[PDB]
Amino acid sequence: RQRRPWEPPLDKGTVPWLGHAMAFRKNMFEFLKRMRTKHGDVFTVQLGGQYFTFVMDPLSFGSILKDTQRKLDFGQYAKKLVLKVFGYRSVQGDHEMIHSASTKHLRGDGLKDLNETMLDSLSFVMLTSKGWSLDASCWHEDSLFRFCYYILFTAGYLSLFGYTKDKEQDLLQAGELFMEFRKFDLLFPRFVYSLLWPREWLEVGRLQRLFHKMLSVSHEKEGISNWLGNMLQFLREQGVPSAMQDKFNFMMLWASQGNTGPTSFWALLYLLKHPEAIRAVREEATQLGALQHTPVLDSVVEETLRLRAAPTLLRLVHEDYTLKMSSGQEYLFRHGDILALFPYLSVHMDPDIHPEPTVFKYDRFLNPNGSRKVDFFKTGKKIHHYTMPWGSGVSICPGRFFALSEVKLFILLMVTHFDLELVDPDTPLPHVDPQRWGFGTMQPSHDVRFRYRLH
Ligand code: HEM
Ligand SMILES: Clc1ccc([C@@H](Cn2ccnc2)OCc2ccsc2Cl)c(Cl)c1
Ligand SMILES: [K+]
Repeated sequence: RQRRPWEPPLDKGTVPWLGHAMAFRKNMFEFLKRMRTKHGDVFTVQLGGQYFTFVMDPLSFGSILKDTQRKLDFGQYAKKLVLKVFGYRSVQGDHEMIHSASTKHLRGDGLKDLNETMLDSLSFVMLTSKGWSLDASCWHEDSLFRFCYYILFTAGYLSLFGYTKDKEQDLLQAGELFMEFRKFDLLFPRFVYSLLWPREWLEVGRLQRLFHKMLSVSHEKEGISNWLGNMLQFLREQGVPSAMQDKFNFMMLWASQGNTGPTSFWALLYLLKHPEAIRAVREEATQLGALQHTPVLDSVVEETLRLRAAPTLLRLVHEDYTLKMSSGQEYLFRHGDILALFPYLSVHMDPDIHPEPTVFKYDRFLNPNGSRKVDFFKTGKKIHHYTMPWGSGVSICPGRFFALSEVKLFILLMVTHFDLELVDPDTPLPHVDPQRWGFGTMQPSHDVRFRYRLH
């Protein structure tokens, strides 16, 4: 590839025939930081087979996301990724099925019917696996990350993929599945990057075949979410075999449980590390369908996602795309190239939009009167895209409302019915594990111990 004057700069790396794959996969966040300062806001690099063009100017996010014409497509790239990782082969129309099923059953009425079960399942799991002793004041030490993740995963799994007659048995396997899910989740970025030791490729194979069987469409379950059954109806109706339906189910299990848990971890952890904040939500909590009446919690969860939701927004260009920068410069993107945004660096951590951006400020999105603050600026200019945990366009997360009910209910239940303390409130928060930069909600570099007991 030879660059044309009208294209953005093309950086081939100091050592050519190697590129930036090594520095990119190691710490994507730091790699893009260096590139922004070196080439400015728009630059192109080769990763894997593809050529990627990054746009770091938040002001230009406007036209790109409102793809007025038909030029950018998220699904053409995503289907390649899920094929490698889950072996699911996209069929004509499944992209629209998912969104229809989601708008219909993960929003409005579908969502409240579902939220009622999620609450039921989250209460049952907390109580049953709580841990007990003959002494009623006994503290119980656990690991906060594994704790939150196991809770959201079990309740999420049972609310979506169905429960059975024996509700204790459900929990037991749900926990057994969790352990194996966590093993798959941990290898996932390196799987996407093919940076696995030969033994690890086998583990990913075993985990695949394992979930395929547990979630198999032949396997007695009652009351599965309308979201899932609606989607399998489409698949069976288009002649999708059952084996491929099993691969579909595993992909949706990972999609629906992959971030909700880790996001709960950071929120509760930020709340424990800021007495100011945990009291505001506890008090809001004390005083059914009240999830829409928690402005304080709402802002605690936006701020958490601002600090720990670091996805990449990828679009394949299938017709030559022309981007005009606020500056006054035009840039041409070739069809076949991957358009990429990293709103974490461009938006979340921009000090002009969010002063002291690396600081958890539970009230960051609250107006002095407690109303919702939706007015943010970069040097006088209004930024409609001030937080971007879900993305935008026709590919914005169709489960973001469920995820939010999921996380909000967990927090409320925890801060209400439990005494919480960090084993070591003096040590610094774990930093993001850099190997997952760009894949959704970040995960801690190391777990933190915490103790809990009832009131
Ligand atoms: C904190 C939790 C979550 C976060 C941070 C998150 C974030 C995201 C992001 C950034 C995207 C890509 C947006 C884009 O490319 O424009 C996405 C897409 C998607 N999300 Fe989520 N998500 C979460 C939870 C969930 C849940 C619970 C589900 C299902 C129940 C789900 C299902 C999906 C699906 C199927 C897509 C595919 C995009 C498409 O429809 O083309 N996500 N999510
Ligand atoms: Cl089926 C599916 C739907 C969305 C995704 C999101 C992550 N996610 C998962 C669940 N909710 C959000 O992918 C973002 C992303 C990061 C690097 S490449 C790439 Cl795509 C995936 Cl991985 C599979
Ligand atoms: K898809």
